[PDB]
Amino acid sequence: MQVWPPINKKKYETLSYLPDLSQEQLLSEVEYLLKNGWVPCLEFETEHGFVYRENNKSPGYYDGRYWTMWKLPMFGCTDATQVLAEVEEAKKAYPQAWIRIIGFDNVRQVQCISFIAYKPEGY
Amino acid sequence: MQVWPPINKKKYETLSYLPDLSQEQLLSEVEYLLKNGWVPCLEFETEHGFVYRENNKSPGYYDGRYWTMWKLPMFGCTDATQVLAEVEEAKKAYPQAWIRIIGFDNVRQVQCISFIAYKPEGY
Amino acid sequence: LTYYTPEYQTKDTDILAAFRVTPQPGVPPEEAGAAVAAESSTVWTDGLTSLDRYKGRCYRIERVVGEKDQYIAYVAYPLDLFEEGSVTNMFTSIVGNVFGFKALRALRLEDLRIPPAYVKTFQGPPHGIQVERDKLNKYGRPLLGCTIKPKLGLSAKNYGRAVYECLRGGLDFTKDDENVNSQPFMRWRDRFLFCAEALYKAQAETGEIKGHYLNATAGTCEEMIKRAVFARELGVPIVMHDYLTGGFTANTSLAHYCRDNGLLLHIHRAMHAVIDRQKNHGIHFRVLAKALRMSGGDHIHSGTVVGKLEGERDITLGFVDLLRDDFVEQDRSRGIYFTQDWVSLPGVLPVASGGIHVWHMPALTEIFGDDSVLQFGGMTLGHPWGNAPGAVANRVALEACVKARNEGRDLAQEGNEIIREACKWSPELAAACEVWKEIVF
Amino acid sequence: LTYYTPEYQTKDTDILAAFRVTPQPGVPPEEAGAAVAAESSTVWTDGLTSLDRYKGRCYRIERVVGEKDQYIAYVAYPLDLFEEGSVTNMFTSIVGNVFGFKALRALRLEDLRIPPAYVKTFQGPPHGIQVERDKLNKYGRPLLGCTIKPKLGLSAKNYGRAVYECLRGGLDFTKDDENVNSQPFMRWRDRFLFCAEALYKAQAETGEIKGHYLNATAGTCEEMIKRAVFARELGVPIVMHDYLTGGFTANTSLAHYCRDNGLLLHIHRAMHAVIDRQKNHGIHFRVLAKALRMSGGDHIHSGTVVGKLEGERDITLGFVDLLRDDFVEQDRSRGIYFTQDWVSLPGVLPVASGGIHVWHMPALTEIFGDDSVLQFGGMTLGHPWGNAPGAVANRVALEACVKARNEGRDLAQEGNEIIREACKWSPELAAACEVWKEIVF
Amino acid sequence: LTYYTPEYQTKDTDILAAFRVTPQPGVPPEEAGAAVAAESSTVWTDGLTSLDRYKGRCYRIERVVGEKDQYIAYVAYPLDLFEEGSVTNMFTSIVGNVFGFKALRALRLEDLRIPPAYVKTFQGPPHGIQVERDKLNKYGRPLLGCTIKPKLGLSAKNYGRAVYECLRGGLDFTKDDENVNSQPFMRWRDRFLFCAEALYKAQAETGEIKGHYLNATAGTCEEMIKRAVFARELGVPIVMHDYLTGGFTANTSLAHYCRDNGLLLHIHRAMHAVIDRQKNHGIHFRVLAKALRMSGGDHIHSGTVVGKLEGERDITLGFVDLLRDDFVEQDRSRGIYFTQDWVSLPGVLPVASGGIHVWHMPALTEIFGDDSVLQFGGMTLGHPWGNAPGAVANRVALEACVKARNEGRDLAQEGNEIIREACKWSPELAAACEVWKEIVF
Amino acid sequence: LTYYTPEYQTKDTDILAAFRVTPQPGVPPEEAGAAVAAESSTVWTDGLTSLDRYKGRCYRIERVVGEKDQYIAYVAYPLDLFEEGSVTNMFTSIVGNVFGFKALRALRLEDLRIPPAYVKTFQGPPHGIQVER
Repeated sequence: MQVWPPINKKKYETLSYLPDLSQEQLLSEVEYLLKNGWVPCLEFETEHGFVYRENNKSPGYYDGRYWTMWKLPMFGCTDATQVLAEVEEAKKAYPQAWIRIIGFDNVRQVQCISFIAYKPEGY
Repeated sequence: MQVWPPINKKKYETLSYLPDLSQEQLLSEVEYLLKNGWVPCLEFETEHGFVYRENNKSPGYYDGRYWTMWKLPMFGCTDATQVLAEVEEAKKAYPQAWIRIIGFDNVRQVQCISFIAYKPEGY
Repeated sequence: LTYYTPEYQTKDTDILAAFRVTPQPGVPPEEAGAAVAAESSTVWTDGLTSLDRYKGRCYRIERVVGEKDQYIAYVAYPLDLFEEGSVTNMFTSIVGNVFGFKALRALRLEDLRIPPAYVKTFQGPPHGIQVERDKLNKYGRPLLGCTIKPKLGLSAKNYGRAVYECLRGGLDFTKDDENVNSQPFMRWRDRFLFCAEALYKAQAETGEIKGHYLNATAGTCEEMIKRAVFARELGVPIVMHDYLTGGFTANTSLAHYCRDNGLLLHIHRAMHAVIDRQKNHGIHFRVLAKALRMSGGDHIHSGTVVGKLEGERDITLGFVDLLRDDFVEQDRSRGIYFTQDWVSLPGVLPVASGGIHVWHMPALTEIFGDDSVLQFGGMTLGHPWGNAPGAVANRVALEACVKARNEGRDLAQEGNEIIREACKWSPELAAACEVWKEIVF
Repeated sequence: LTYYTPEYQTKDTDILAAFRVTPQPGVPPEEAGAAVAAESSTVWTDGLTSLDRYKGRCYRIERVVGEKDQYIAYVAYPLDLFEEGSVTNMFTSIVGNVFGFKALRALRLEDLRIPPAYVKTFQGPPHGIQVERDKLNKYGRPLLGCTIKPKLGLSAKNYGRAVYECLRGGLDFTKDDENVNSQPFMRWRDRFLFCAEALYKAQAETGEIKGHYLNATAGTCEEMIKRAVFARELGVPIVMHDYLTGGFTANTSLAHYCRDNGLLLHIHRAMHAVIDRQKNHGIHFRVLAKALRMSGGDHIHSGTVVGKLEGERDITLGFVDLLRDDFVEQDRSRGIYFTQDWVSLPGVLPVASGGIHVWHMPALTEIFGDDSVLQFGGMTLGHPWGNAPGAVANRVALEACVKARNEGRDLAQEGNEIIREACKWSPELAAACEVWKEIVF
Repeated sequence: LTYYTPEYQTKDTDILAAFRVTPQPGVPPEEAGAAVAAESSTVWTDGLTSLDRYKGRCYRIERVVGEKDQYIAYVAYPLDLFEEGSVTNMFTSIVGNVFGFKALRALRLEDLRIPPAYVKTFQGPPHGIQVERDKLNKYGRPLLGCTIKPKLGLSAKNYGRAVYECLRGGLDFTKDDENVNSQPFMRWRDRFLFCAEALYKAQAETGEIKGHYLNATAGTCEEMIKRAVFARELGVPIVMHDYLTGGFTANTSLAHYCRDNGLLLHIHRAMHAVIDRQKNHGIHFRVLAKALRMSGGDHIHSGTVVGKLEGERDITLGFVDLLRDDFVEQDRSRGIYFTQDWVSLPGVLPVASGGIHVWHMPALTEIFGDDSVLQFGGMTLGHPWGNAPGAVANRVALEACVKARNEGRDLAQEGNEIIREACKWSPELAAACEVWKEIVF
Repeated sequence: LTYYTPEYQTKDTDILAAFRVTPQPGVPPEEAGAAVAAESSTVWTDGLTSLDRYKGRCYRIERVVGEKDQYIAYVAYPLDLFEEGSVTNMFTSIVGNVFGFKALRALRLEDLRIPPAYVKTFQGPPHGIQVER
């Protein structure tokens, strides 16, 4: 019988309960986005890695949902590698940042995918 | 004439004004629960050892009342020693945690007992 | 005497009353009992309805053993006579007129059986025992309250200072005097504010939830609600009301308010001795206590057992059970005339106060057990080292007792010893025990 | 016994109390009186203020003539102890705790001197005697009320039918039983509506203003206000409240409501006998009556004098004066322990009820005079010809008495004769008088 | 049979209904279908208007293949018959009377075509799928809910403890039982408060937004709104309602309330089986689902596909599409009788529950895809290691499935394998899989 | 089938239900009746309370005369299960889920005994017959 730790198990939504994605796993995910025709986009954050409620506490209001856009959504990119590259670019630049990859389905105007691509030391 | 210190006298409810329970005192308490047929259960916390009010301040609302469950309530346990064991288990694992033993009276569906079994260094 | 009906088979929905009657010389019991019932419930208009449907009826007499001129007359009242959710109306109907019946020397209501079909029309306590321990996160020991003295003349800021000192020492609650409402020396809003400042500070310091019973008793319902409203704005846990002086109508309004806003309600029994002291005339405190549990309150001052004969301690315990438990089986030894089923209406925590000292801790624990609040005045405030130390003294005394009990010690046989050992390691306790140590040791 | 201060010079702003004390064997009077005062008003916090400023003090003892173990202890309480406009608080402070003091066998509060500086903090009666006669346009004779019986079980529509029959016969008011609030057999809104229909019809028929005391007594303040609100919407003149069962906090709220909306308030004294019957213990009805005049009510049930010894009739008249007049000089013969100045707070109309018959009319008129309401149950409802005729009977009986009195006749010497002559020309009256005529004539 | 109009050309604004009719032996179909329409919509007053304008009309019959006595009668109702924004009124008009028509053995409503001109009179879901993922910041996978068991008898504080344990493990939502409203064992305000404490703690711990469906279902609209008001004060994300037992009128009020205050609304379908189970009589769940999307709810319990034959899985998927999509083309294979255009009314997330186990994860993912909530009772609570681990188990199982799918694996072919590999690195998952591993491996 | 309790003595405060049950071929009545009661009312949380206090219980079965596959199963529900003054809640609790129980071919609720202790929590008719006339 094991005890799930109440500390140090911070999560990041989809796929964050699985073992860290490997370069190939990452790539596979990027390709899926591509197969379905979603537009990949990187987002990063250095201060508030998690949701909080500073400005307001009414229903549905949370701070920290939005992260910073890394460059622009990657319209027309066709090579899941371009994407991985950017990730690489982003971590060199902000080794302390949390980096996630997101995908837009503009036909429905929704974010259809969002997973963590890199976490800073200790996360 | 002595002055009760306004600092460093943090408490933990029942029995926290007595000298720290000894292994035997602890055991005696566990046995009482057992004699009355309450179900022992451990709970621990590593961050907020005390009640606070972050999310809300309406009457009766406090944060920090709930702690994490250590394993499951110990249904049918018959040996106060099993319980002490778990405590031991819990401190090795979270030496920084506050650990308390609680007892359920399900006939009345109440917590009929709750005392601190171990405090981290400096408490 | 169409009102004396020994053949009568009480119904599950009947309200039953046990009246202690002292008839006027000459008048037979049966006539006695039939008169209690007759204008305790009930021409041509008479034929427009059915007497038999709304009449109280004395279905039973009993001679009080020992005494002369006393019986226990048992009266049954139909459910329909009563306005749902109204203790005011139960009281008007049962005790409104008969106490002045010529033919009775004296009358005393001793008990009432509130049927489940009437109990279900009341909200009862805003929270009740279980909910309160859970909201306060306090389990395994009686709760401790401190009484702020003097009763009148303290300023709002000095009130809060004594409140903070007393709480930071280990007590769970502080209490406004039943008399402190709003006065020239201390207006209520000022008291509420300062007490709130003081209880938060004591909470932050000790790490334990604190409460101060803020008295909302007032001249009018509007003013009483206005006071509970500010306690709600301040985010504090408990308010207080003098249910007999304020009255059942107001109390029921405040208990609803408390339920709707999450506030615990501490009830003070001021004025009760005016009605419940005399053994031949009045209303026994157990009836006043059932009425409070019905109207609503989370706590109720029940007296002390300290220096009470066993027969008395027993009557007390009978009404404690009636306050806290779900079902109480009839038991005349303890003054329980009817089996009372509360059909899950929350229980009320008995509040013990009046001359309690730390060396009384073992017995109190013993008698009341964990579900009670022990209140101290002179024990805290009166300690040689001030309120905080005074507070430690009681809190360690209480904890020593619980631990002992938990270890299998006999509190009744070893009280003095347990206290005495604790004094060995609690200076605070030691200071509180010196005059007692000299007399017993 | 820093609480017994015979040197003390009461202040104009003091609240004074006269307690009838029956000390425990052994304890001296002075100690008695000092204990009444000591925890009837009042450590280190003690030095944060001045005891002397907020202490009750027994400045006088008196041995009760005749009796054994009884004194009259006179206590003075500072104005500052009391919350302005709060009868609840006056009561909590004075009678909250002492009735249970170990050292007293029994205690009875007999009187209170309410200083003008405290009286001025109360609204008092919504209207009072003078305003009510003027609003009703009734001058020169006691007012007549009819009691609707049975007490419970009548339907809303039958209630109103009896109300209309009784009013159209010459009575000014009809009264809801103190127990009728809202029940399965008759919900309040239905009663209010039907009674309103019935009183307007009786008003239109006779040409005289009518009223029905609509009971607003309820479980909660909100519900009580909701009932008075509908009476206001219906445009009727008077509502009713059971001040002791509802409680002072609610009553004060309803009396304010009445003032603000023009409604007269009829007060019923249900439950009083529980507290004011026993001569050694409790609160004398005169104290309950001053409290009502302070909290507010335009009418108050005061009992009957019918078959009361003169010493009793006297005590009654003492509290009648206290209810109606502006200034009442101290008078122990009548049970007036303090001179009471009401500084123009309106007077309350005493309501006499309980076994009144037309042949009692002469005496009632005589004893109470014009400023009273005489209430009849069995006299109206119980008349051989029904409510209306029953009503005529009382109204002519009353009018015969007033005329006689006005002509210089002695009601005390000629009562029977006056009644008897009226019977000659009032069949209705004749029918009501037959059993009496046989016994006396 | 001026009601059977095969020539009829439905209008774009018509409401069309597909009724499954089982006529009484003897009565022809055409007569059948004309009777459904005749008193499903419709003397001299008749000539004061135009029948033809407000009549339902059966413009088409169809013999049900396989069965005996069954047709599919297609009825058209004019837009004007319906009160804008009222599902209550759509239901009264269509299903109010015909189910009791003598001449029918049984009748079942299978589908309704809600025209765009009527859809636009409804608010629809307070938020809908897209808005909810964005408010919760959850994309790319079905949402996970935990069911707190037992269904009744848990205390408010134990409720929250199980809520916190279940959420901190990886589940997005916890759910109040549809039966938990406010009861003696757990009053609603206490539950709301404790659950709020528990969901914030689990949110703070994991870094992921959490929600607890707080049930606001109540006896009256006022009480239901009063409960959502406190959820709003607490700042929580979602409330819950039992739309069929509460009723459409209340649900529409709560859905508006939610829109106006930012709360997501989770709908429970309690009682549906009373109406939608029997294949010959009632209202098919797809009609109950369109009505919910119209009245409003952000989530709706739709059953489980676990162990359902493909023909059933298909009918289910048909109503899932109707709940989530903007336009659904007619498809009898899936039980879609009319093409339904939702003109941008938000979509509702289907909630799958009932006996789901981790080894069912692959199929559920597969069948429902990302826009669904999977709810587990026994899977969480029933895990050998408690709620948290139970929660991890499901969350890793779900994540394994999504990843697999994302990698191009066939969930239908490799379900067991994917699960099984995950067990290799999730103890928690491993513990949940042991009885299954033995049977399949 | 700790839910079939023919020994059970209904209480004055119980809510009783008479269900007309048409079991699936194979399943005995007693099992039938125990299933109506089991998820018509009711793990570790289970031990945090008392099952026995909040369980519906089938204290009686009866074969419908004439018919095949039909019984009248009598279920007792504790007063505490119900929110005072809420017909919505009485309905959710009794008829909320069982009509869809796999094991039943069909179920029909025929009657309910509303105890006086629950009736008193309702206002009932705004006026009623007598007042209206």
